[PDB]
Amino acid sequence: LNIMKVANYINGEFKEPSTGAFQVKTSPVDGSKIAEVPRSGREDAREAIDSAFEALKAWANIPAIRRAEYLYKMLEVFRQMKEDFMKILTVEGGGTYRKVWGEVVFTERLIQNAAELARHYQGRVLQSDSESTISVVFKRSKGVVGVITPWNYPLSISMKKIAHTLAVGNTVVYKPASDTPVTGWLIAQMVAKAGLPKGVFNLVIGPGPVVGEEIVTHKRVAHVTFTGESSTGREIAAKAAGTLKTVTLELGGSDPLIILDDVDVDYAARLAVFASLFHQGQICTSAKRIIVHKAVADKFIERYVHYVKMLRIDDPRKDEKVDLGPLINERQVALMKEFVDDAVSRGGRLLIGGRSWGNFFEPAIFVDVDRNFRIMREEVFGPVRPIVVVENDDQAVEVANDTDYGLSGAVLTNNVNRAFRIAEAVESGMFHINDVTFLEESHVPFGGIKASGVGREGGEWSFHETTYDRWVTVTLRTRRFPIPSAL
Amino acid sequence: MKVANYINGEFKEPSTGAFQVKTSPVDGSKIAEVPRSGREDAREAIDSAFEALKAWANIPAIRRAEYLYKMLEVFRQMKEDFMKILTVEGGGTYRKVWGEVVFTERLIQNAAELARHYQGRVLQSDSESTISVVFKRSKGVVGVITPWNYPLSISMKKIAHTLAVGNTVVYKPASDTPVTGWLIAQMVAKAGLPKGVFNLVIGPGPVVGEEIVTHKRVAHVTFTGESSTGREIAAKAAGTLKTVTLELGGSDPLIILDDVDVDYAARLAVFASLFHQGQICTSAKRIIVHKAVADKFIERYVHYVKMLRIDDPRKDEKVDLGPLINERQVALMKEFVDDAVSRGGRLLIGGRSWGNFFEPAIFVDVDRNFRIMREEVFGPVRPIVVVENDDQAVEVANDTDYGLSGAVLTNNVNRAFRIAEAVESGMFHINDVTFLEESHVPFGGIKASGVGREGGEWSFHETTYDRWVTVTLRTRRFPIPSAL
Amino acid sequence: KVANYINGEFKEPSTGAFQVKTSPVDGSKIAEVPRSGREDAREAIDSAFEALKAWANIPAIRRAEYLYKMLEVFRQMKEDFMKILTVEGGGTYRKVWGEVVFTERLIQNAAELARHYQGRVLQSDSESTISVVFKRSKGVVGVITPWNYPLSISMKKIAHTLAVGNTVVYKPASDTPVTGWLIAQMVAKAGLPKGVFNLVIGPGPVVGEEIVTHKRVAHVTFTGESSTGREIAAKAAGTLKTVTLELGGSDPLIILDDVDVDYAARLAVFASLFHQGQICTSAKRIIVHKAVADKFIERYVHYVKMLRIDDPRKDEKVDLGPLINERQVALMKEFVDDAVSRGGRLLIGGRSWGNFFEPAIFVDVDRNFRIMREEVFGPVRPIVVVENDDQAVEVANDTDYGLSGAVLTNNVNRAFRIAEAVESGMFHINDVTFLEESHVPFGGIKASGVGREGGEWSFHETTYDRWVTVTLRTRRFPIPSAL
Amino acid sequence: IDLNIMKVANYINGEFKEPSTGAFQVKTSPVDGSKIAEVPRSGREDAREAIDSAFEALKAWANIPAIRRAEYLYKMLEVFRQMKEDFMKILTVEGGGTYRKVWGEVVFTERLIQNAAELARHYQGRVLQSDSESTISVVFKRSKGVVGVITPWNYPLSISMKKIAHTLAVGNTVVYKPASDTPVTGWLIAQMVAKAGLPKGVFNLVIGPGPVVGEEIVTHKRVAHVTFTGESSTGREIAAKAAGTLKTVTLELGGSDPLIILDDVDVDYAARLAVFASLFHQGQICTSAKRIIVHKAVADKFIERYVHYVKMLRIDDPRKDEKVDLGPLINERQVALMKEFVDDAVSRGGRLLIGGRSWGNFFEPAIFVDVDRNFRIMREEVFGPVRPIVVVENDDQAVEVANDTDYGLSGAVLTNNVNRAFRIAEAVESGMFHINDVTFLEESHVPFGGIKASGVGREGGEWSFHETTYDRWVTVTLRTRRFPIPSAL
Repeated sequence: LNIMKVANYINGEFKEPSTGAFQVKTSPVDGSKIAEVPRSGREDAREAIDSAFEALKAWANIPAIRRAEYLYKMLEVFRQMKEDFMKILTVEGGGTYRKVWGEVVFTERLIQNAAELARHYQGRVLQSDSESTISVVFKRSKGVVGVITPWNYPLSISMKKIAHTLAVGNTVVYKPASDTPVTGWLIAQMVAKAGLPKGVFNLVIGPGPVVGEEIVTHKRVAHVTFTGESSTGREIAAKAAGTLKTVTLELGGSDPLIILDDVDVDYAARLAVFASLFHQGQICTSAKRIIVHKAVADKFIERYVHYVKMLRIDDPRKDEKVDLGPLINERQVALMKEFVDDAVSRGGRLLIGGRSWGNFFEPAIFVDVDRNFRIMREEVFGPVRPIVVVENDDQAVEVANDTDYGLSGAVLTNNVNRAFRIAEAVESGMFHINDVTFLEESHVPFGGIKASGVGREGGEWSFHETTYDRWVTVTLRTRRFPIPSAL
Repeated sequence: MKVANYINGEFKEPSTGAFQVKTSPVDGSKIAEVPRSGREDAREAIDSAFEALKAWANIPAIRRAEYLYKMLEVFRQMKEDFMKILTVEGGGTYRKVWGEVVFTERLIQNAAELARHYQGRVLQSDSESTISVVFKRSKGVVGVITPWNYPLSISMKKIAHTLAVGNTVVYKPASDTPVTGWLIAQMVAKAGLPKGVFNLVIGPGPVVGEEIVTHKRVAHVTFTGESSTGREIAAKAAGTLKTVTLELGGSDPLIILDDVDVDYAARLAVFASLFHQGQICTSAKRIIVHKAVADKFIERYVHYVKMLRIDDPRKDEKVDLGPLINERQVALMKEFVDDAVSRGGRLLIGGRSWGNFFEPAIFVDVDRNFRIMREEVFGPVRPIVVVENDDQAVEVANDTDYGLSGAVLTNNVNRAFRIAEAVESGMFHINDVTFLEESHVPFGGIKASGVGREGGEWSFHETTYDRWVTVTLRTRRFPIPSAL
Repeated sequence: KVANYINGEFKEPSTGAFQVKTSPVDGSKIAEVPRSGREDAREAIDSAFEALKAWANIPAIRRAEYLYKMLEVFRQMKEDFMKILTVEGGGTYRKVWGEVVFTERLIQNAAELARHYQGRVLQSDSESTISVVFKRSKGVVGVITPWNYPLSISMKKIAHTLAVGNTVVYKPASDTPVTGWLIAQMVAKAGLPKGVFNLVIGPGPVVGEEIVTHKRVAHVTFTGESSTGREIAAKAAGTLKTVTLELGGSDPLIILDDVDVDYAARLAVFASLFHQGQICTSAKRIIVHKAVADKFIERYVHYVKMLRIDDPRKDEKVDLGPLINERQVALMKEFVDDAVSRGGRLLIGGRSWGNFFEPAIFVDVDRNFRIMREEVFGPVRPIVVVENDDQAVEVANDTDYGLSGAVLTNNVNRAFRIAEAVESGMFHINDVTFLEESHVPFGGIKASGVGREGGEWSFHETTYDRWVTVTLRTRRFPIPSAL
Repeated sequence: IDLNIMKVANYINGEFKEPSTGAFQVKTSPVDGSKIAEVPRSGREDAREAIDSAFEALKAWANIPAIRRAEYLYKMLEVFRQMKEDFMKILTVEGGGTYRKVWGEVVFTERLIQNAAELARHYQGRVLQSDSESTISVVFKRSKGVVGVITPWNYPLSISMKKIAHTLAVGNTVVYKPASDTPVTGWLIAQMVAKAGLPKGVFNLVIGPGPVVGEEIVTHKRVAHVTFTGESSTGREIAAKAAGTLKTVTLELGGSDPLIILDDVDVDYAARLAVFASLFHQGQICTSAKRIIVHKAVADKFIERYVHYVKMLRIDDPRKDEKVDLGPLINERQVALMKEFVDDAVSRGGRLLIGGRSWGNFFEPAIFVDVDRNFRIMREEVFGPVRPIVVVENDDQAVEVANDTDYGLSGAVLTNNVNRAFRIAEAVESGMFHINDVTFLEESHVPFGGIKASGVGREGGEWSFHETTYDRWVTVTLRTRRFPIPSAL
């Protein structure tokens, strides 16, 4: 960064936006300058899309093993760049050492996963109901894929989409979140060093409503995979319809963490603190609504607050043991203030926390909450967390399902019957028994239901999203036809 | 004859009592009075499906299979009734509606056969002491919106497979084929499916359809119809983040190379391009012949076209072609003929029309600017284009916004596979018709022809979702608070 | 008077030899049945072989149709099958009802799946190459079955094997020939092409051995004793035919201290003693946590005492019929004799008269008891007390067998840890050891056999994969190098 | 490396060591009989020690996450890439392979190891629909246990590594006994595994006689599965011996593959393809084109071109340079057998078009026409460079000759006609089949294997996993119910 300018990566070349316009990226930690970055426009997006389109047929037609080879090369370059990624995830994104280390380790597994699976994505040989007929189904890549990503886990979320989409023979136009441009540029550095053919991967840094919208509305883009807010997702889905492009949407969550009366209460509290407050609660599968059985509610709350008190908030560059960094910007702090203020004025009891300074915001924990609190009705993408007390499992489920979202969820209990009945009844795309709500592996179907979006990503589920089935037959006998009937 | 909605286990009038009269495309005679439903009727059906959903989804698959096998039994008793309505309401010939009914029987059976066998996955976990599996869950209430050309088989493919995996259904048939829809509801009623699991609402697309597409308790919409309609449904669906399956028609190429049995190729081409008056999404709509056999192919093709018998499809079992579905279709076919003549096309045969009947109009001296090369021609007007080699055949084949199916006729294994690979379509057939279709294969298109696949387990993929579930068997330490 | 079914014709053995089958209930005559020999077996095999190409080559939908026809016929024949399963096999009403219901589902399951068995389209590592994998039927399949559940076991094998385009030579157990003949009646009425299914009734060492050793038989699927299975496996090697072997079990039922003890006892009694314990997946070794052992044993014996043993023909509520023959009674006495001599405590049972046997329950057993070391295919059951979960698993696995198994507990961690640790082909949490569905992989590990049967798993056993490629470009070859 | 810093030893429980008895044999080159190395002559004790070492390593290897095992295999891949030249040198001098043959085997071996690593994490079970209420029903995949791996001498590296890598990937442990004519290749494999640091006992190498070490592996009660490639007779004996403990087997037993050539081909190309397919590695390939079947309309021109290219083949010391076409057969016993085949064909009236001479272990390709079905070279697997050409009148005839064999491994047809290609493919009785390519096409992840006398099972990628794992049905029942006994209740 001290020797290179941040730039777009289009058709194998690093370069400025056509207008030359730029923005200054600052750190959420202390407001210091990180870099000037492109402020691209529609012409830049169009150039990337055309580059991706022109590269597509050669990239889709080579054998899978050759695409796997490029991905293994990418993996090798990533391993060399780990420290650079960690550094930027911390200073640009505000992530602690432990968070960004976790993100980089997972990203390494994601890239490897995509490389591993490329050669093995199979179609099907079918039984034909007709005689003398061969009937099979091939897998084909969709084409040019737009990749639009958020700021909270910008590396791992970007690379899950990019690596798997590339593995099955799509080409890519990537637009990172405006708050995390340097992470996207480092990804382009990685891809360039790995030597992928020009145009196969393109980076365009610029405003969502401009560059993103051009990607979503362009006729040469076949598919858009998007992670962000539910409202943005709805807009993208609607704009995508104009050219009938398919979409993958992961739109956040208000995941329930349900704690029953038979748990190890102290472990439950330790687990709950991690699940609800890691990365300052800025995780789509954060445990955003904690739901506790009344028989252990008092000890659980005391214990949860006890460990929350221990959380160390600081400049995440200071050392490896900082627990929480800042939120990404001042808008998030203002929003978390609204959440706290709304809860207090509604009669909610603030057990602990509530202070903020600059972009830093302390955990703010509430009890005595009801369903009309904003922190029960909206995704709270920050460290404000309600605890709800319930009398039985039926109530646990009612509260857990009383949300527009449906991403993940978890139950803690040692009873196999209660665990399975609750897992079945909770309306979520993912569910975890005796673990955190944000469990994620590189090759499992990650995604939600209801307002949390559509589709699944991870391993072959990513492949399902960015390929199509192609039924092909061969008929080995001639036959007579019904018209003209006179014959 | 009076026809009604079927909502929550009950046949009933629309809540406004409004009705309208349906006439035969064959002679204009009255057929039935059918509902003109409104949004309130749609909402009632939707609420009934929603209320029925939990009970229907949570019984074992084998029970839903049992209901589908019942439906199969009832359908078998209603075959002749379905055939008559498909002919008098839809204009189909005996041979056509017989085929549709036989295929429909297979579709219902296929859905029943597969219900118990739709599997999730057990995964390898990257973590110790973790069980990691993926369940299949039904999406919920599914809207089913269908066209008029093959109103029975298209409807039942969607309805039977959607029900099989534990979805409930709100069904709105095309306005030109309401009685077929009503008969479907009769069959379901007699199979005794629980109230609200299946609902029929007959009404205008822009009113009843739009309510289905925009309602927040509908989880998915599967649609077959025009690409323009599909695009608008997709846009409306976005508001509540419901998913869609869209089959939006085609302009399929039929490619004929120089090594064929030319007479056979002509016979095959006539059937593929003009069955059901070409009113088929996978009709062979653009015929592409190699120069070396073109003259002989064209002569033979027109020869067999000339032999086609056009008549009242009620008359006997050997009528080849019936009428088009309405006068709007006839007017559109005239636009296509008008455009082709004005651009220098040579009208080898056909073009005569009377009432809703139309004699297949065949053109040569065609180029890429003709409307019949640029648009889906959902009727009996067909271009034959001559190409000099396989590269050109492929160039012409792909020079379309559509991408549903396609076919190549040749005995050469290399040319067959190379062409199949290069043609941009969701489906492709070597040495057969463009409209090949089986009950359990992935049917659907690319480009403007739509999104998703239907048929057997592919239908299940469309109307279920994956649900990752884990069990962790060991406790561990967490990274925050670090002071711990 | 029953007969063979060979190449579409019901006929008597070549020799005309026959023998008289009697009821295990009272020794009365049931029927005269064939005593077939080698040449009868060879005739059946040749018929199946000649029918094979035409049967394998029709579209799957045609075979499904025949199976749906067989389902129709079976539905009409339910009462006949139930009658014969009771009087020939000694089964109670409730047992043979269960068997007939499951058999209906088995036939249906095979018909449902016939059209849907898929191969794979692969990615090629080479340019211009199409690479796919087809499924092909193995060919003529020998089916050799036991006497305990002669209908459902036979029909699971027969229906699924037919579905994917194999032809069948079927030799039922000598103690249950009439059931096999009724199966042949059903297939004849369903009108399957001649030679596609064949029945030969005769002695295992004669008819069975010819099936197992014949050139034109491609596969044998066998259910019976481990010793017989080992013999069949050895004989099969001569012609390189594949086998499926289901060889019984000594399944553990593990009961932990957090259960509903009364419910566990009720479950245990059903699991361990239904059909007089003559089930491959019977709960044959009951393993109970010390904290609930006293109460469990008390309630278990209480329910055992309530079992009504009688002529199974009398009415629909007889709990237990007789064992299949005198040999079984004699073996059960050997098991009782050994347990007593080693210090076992006989809590109840042991009485026997004719082929009837009152369930003998032992405590104070150790690992050297024959009823802990061998499959006890009858109503003699040990209960073992353990101090903790590690010991429960140790005892559960201390067996040559590995078919099924079960744990009763409400603790999710304990249930899963034990499920993982027990060495068996199948396992069930909070249910009986002998759970079985038509479409699940049924089979064991260790001495319990090889392969899996049920739905598509049956299809895997009696088909093979066939890799086919098409190469669409020419290339240069490395020899001769000078070229 | 140097054949004379070579000692060759067993590899058991993480250590390289001598056989229990100290017994050894001398491995000589087929090229000139030169000494390559003293190698172990192990006995049953060494086999038992290896088996006990694998058994004791099993639980910890099977229980770690698949990703751990994949990591070990990726490490093996890294080490293999460093040893490529060493493997090529030993395949040539020990096995008689030409440069081009051993380069191909080493390239394929690299892909095989990588393939096994790639697939480890992705072998899935199934979640099922239960017919019962309140029941969860799933199927897990579990490794079989200790796996015996017994291999041949013709492609000793790639065949061994296909078996070893995939078997290790899904959590089995391995006892490996290489062919006695290719021990140094097996030792280099153990060196690779050792340098990759796999846990002790997970992989073991025992070098010794098949009827001693091999039979102990096949009969031992703690061995769960044997995967074997060799002669059909050996295979039959192994299958019989394995029955004693009910262990399962994978058997790839050779072939007599048909190469069918129709009248519409490019005849010159068909001849070039046929030469490569029928004679590469001196025809010592299980999927060699061993019976050439040609349509009478192109038979004369095909035979002339085929014999022309055969005559062009350069036979020489494979160590000489990179463009040698054919090396020696593996030993003098193979030359003697090929001589029997030639003599039997001459004596029966066969027309010897070219070749049939031999010197040392080098055998000159012998091509016959005017044969019939009673010729040994039509009735037996001819694992060497003696090849019959049969002329047929039509496709029905082509298929009848192609199927007139006890074997059924692979097959190929050359034609540009799609109907003839597909009809012939469907009709030929083989486990594998290739339209317009060589009979011995092989990829790392496809199901390789035969039918009839050619064996049982499939190896390659997920198909190797199917062979060395079992399905395990597990249920959870979430409701109590009433039971039918005691009925009084």
